[PDB]
Amino acid sequence: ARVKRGVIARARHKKILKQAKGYYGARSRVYRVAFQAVIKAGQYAYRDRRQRKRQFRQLWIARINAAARQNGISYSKFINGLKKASVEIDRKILADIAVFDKVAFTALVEKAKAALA
Amino acid sequence: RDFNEALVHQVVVAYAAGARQGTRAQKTRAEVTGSGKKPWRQKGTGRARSGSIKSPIWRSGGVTFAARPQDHSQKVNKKMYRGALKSILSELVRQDRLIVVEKFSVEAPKTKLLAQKLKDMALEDVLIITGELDENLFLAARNLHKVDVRDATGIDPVSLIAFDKVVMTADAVKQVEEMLA
Amino acid sequence: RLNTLSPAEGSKKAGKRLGRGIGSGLGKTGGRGHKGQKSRSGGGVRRGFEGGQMPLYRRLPKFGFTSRKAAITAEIRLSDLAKVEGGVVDLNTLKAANIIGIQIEFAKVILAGEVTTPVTVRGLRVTKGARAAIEAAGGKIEE
Amino acid sequence: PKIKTVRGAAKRFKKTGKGGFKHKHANLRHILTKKATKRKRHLRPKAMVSKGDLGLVIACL
RNA sequence: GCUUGACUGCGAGCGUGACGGCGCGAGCAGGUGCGAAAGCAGGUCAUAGUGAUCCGGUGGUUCUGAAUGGAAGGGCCAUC
RNA sequence: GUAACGGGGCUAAACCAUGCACCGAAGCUGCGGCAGCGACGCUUAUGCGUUGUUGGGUAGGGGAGCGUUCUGUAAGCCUG
RNA sequence: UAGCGGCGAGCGAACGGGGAGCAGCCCAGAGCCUGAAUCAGUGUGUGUGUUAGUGGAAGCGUCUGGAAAGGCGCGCGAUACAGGGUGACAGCCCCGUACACAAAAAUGCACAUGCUGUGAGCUCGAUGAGUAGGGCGGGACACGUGGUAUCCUGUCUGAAUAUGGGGGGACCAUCCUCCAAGGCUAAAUACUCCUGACUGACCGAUAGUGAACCAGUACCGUGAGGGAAAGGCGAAAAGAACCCCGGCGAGGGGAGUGAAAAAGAACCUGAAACCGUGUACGUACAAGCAGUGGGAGCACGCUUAGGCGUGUGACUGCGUACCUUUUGUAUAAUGGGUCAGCGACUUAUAUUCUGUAGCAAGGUUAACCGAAUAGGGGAGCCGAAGGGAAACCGAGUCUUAACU
Ligand SMILES: [Mg+2]
Ligand SMILES: [Mg+2]
Ligand SMILES: [Mg+2]
Ligand SMILES: [Mg+2]
Ligand SMILES: [Mg+2]
Ligand SMILES: [Mg+2]
Ligand SMILES: [Mg+2]
Ligand SMILES: [Mg+2]
Ligand SMILES: [Mg+2]
Ligand SMILES: [Mg+2]
Ligand SMILES: [Mg+2]
Ligand SMILES: [Mg+2]
Ligand SMILES: [Mg+2]
Ligand SMILES: [Mg+2]
Ligand SMILES: [Mg+2]
Ligand SMILES: [Mg+2]
Ligand SMILES: [Mg+2]
Ligand SMILES: [Mg+2]
Ligand SMILES: [Mg+2]
Ligand SMILES: [Mg+2]
Ligand SMILES: [Mg+2]
Ligand SMILES: [Mg+2]
Ligand SMILES: [Mg+2]
Ligand SMILES: [Mg+2]
Ligand SMILES: [Mg+2]
Ligand SMILES: [Mg+2]
Ligand SMILES: [Mg+2]
Ligand SMILES: [Mg+2]
Ligand SMILES: [Mg+2]
Ligand SMILES: [Mg+2]
Ligand SMILES: [Mg+2]
Ligand SMILES: [Mg+2]
Ligand SMILES: [Mg+2]
Ligand SMILES: [Mg+2]
Ligand SMILES: [Mg+2]
Ligand SMILES: [Mg+2]
Ligand SMILES: [Mg+2]
Ligand SMILES: [Mg+2]
Repeated sequence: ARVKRGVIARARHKKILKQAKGYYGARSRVYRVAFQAVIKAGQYAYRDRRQRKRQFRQLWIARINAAARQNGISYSKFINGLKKASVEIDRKILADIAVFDKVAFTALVEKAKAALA
Repeated sequence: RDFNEALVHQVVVAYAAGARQGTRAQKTRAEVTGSGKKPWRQKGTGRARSGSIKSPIWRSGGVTFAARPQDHSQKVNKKMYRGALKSILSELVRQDRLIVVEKFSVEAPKTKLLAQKLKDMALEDVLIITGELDENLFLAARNLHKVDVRDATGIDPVSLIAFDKVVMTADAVKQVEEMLA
Repeated sequence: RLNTLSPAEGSKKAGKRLGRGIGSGLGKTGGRGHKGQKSRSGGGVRRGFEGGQMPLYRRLPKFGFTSRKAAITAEIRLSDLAKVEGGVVDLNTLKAANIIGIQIEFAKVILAGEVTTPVTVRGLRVTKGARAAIEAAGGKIEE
Repeated sequence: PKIKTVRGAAKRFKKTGKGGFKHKHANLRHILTKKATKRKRHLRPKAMVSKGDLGLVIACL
């Protein structure tokens, strides 16, 4: 038997162009270019799902270091103070606290000082 | 005898392929009517390389591997065939889809009479088999789609499956059991 | 019941469809790899082509001959020798019991398998233990 | 179309019981006087086909 | 000085090459030479001194012999 | 076109030696999930409870699937 | 397989067997009785077929609908429920199909017959000469001159006549068979330019013939020759009367037919590339495979009214397309302007291996017959026993005078 290809080809092309809506020009309109940029978008997605963790951790560490130097201590001595005070609060929650409630962070700094000296 | 599903499957696929006939062909780049002229010179131009209009990559060319009239007839082993028929009738009995009577005929070539007899026997999509063949009985069920009337020699396992119940002449049962042995 | 059939599992094997996609493994080149005479349309060595090096079928001596007598001799076991229609063994009736064939002129009665019945044997060559076995059932050497 | 036979291989070979083939040694049609009787006595019988060559004999059959 | 072991048929086993092959070999049967004997000798102290197959030459032959007996030819052994 | 630290810039932010911290990857750990290979008992890999382990990959080898056209099931089913 | 062969690649029989069909005769000659079977020509009759044909059954109501064959309820026919058409899917509306019939006229064939020819049967004998062979050279026999039978002969030769000749794979003898140098022969075998009926796991307008359509046309070429593209309104033209703008146009807005005009003759469906129009958001101190991740603002859509959802993406970290060939590419190495369609490991017979099914020291038929996948048919192939080059032997065999 002879099999024609139009419906299934149109389905695959339409699926890739659906995944490539919002791209510039032939990136949105042309299969030979959109099929590249969707795969490259997959590459960059597979990379940046990792890189969110690095980027948010260095954001968190920046905010903790800022608030610790506001309360008169360094980030390094602060983390060492928490590890010697046996404190397992992570940098996400510490950043959120150091933004919202300053006084709780100040008390944590004072506990780290007392655990340090 | 117990049912050998893969054996019966192989036999009925072979029977259907035997029903299939080999009527197809297309044309190659030998058989597409045209010329052996190279369409344009090998070099000089910026077009593609070119050798013949007859190639399938070109429009209005041949098929890359054209078809031939091929026989789909498989080879069926006689013991495999007969064991499939033994198993298929045993499974008909186990499904309670087989009825045996002495006599089954009617002395007039009338589908009205045949349909009334099948109503009296409560039968809808059935298979008739005989000891020897009656003129009027075959004439009364040629025109009936859900009913085939055959001689006990001319049997097929596919129509032994396909029809909802099978009814058999007792002389036909004797001939079948002699014919299988 | 006709739409209820599947064959034995692992009987029908799927088959190889080459050059029809990456995920098959048979994508580009389809099991044939990159460049080479093997990577061509009907690119193929003949049988026993070892390059220009003289192959094993060609650097050895050829020897022997065919007898035109062994092809019209044959060999006969002991089990068969019972299907001779009655109990006589001849150039005929083995030819007619279809064990040796028409063009056969000479025959031997080699020991192979149990022999059961007394059998008169006429006009053959007979081996040692098989002669003693034919005599153990009750048969006799006879030209 | 039945398979054509490599007639040279059919002349130089014959099959044994367990699927091996037999062959005849080289160095036995001419120069023999500068050779040793020990060597020619080694060469005179027949032998079996080796390991890597069975494909290149069975393909010839 | 004496001599033909630069004899034949075999080979447990080993080595070295992808393969064809190449090489080492105690020991068995026969039958020789040397020594009184125990023993030694299957060429040179060793490692190079070489040529596959096909085709055809010569000698021998418990092989075959296209109806049969022979022969021509083919094979096997030795060799060119 | 500076152009011989990536740069700004540095007398320490450079160099030698010592200590304690900290950052830092898809490595390691924590959680949740998938599959393969075992190893286990009810039971027969139909599965279930763990537990060990593995899971970058071209040519290339193997195993399992989806989707399209046509034939039987189909004078049955869906459909103005 | 045996053989042929730079014994390389390749070519590849015969014997013998199993089947469809089977059928035998005349002249080189005179007598004897003489149409006594044959065929050839010419007609007649019968049968049967071709070239036109004839009859050919039985359904209504309701509902959706532009339209009924569909749905529901109740019937009828069937040696016809093969197929096609009729406003969607019909056994009962139409043509047909099963069945039953038909020829003034020319024919095909098969019988029997009548008319003309030839020749039946018996005796006696006649038995195909520049022919069979042979030398040279080539070709065919599966056989390349090989130790090479056998046929044919272009050149040169050149026997015997039943006590004779030919072949039996160089050749000789024995033996076996045959009677050449003249001719005829049905069938079973091979092919489809054309006609009828039927089948298709063949295609469905880039497929299938080159051609579904005014195709071997338009067009190229002096010529031989090459060689396309292009199907579909709707069920029925009811193909748009009439009014208006515009140039007595092209085109359009209304009316109107129609179930439908966004089915209006470029006409079913109407994708994508490409090109416009409207809305929302962003962009005019900011640089680079244009994304991805985070994320402010803006506009809509939801509510359990916390915000989950979409469109946009100020700013920021990271970040040099794909294929191929490559040791290696962002590479300034190749290929691609883009879309859509087509396009590349198939087929037949052999061999081997795996998986699976059957049977089992057995398995299995092929060609053929056949109410034709059944059943016969077991001619043949493979396997159970090998060894040796082979005669030959056999659970042994080969080497060797001989093995533990
Ligand atoms: Mg778009
Ligand atoms: Mg040409
Ligand atoms: Mg076309
Ligand atoms: Mg074509
Ligand atoms: Mg691969
Ligand atoms: Mg390539
Ligand atoms: Mg290479
Ligand atoms: Mg390669
Ligand atoms: Mg037989
Ligand atoms: Mg072996
Ligand atoms: Mg020799
Ligand atoms: Mg000789
Ligand atoms: Mg002869
Ligand atoms: Mg740390
Ligand atoms: Mg990490
Ligand atoms: Mg990890
Ligand atoms: Mg885990
Ligand atoms: Mg992997
Ligand atoms: Mg009529
Ligand atoms: Mg009618
Ligand atoms: Mg309609
Ligand atoms: Mg004559
Ligand atoms: Mg000649
Ligand atoms: Mg179309
Ligand atoms: Mg107008
Ligand atoms: Mg248009
Ligand atoms: Mg249209
Ligand atoms: Mg700005
Ligand atoms: Mg960048
Ligand atoms: Mg590609
Ligand atoms: Mg290149
Ligand atoms: Mg490479
Ligand atoms: Mg790079
Ligand atoms: Mg560039
Ligand atoms: Mg480039
Ligand atoms: Mg280019
Ligand atoms: Mg495309
Ligand atoms: Mg059969």
